[PDB]
Amino acid sequence: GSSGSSGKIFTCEYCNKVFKFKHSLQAHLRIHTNEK
Ligand SMILES: [Zn+2]
Repeated sequence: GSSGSSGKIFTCEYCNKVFKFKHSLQAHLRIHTNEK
């Protein structure tokens, strides 16, 4: 049996790291950007 699953990915515009789901990237952006 397979060790995991892959498909369409989501890429960080700041460090070029890739993720499997949109919310995984959007939460990673909080190290690169801020909000007030
Ligand atoms: Zn990043």
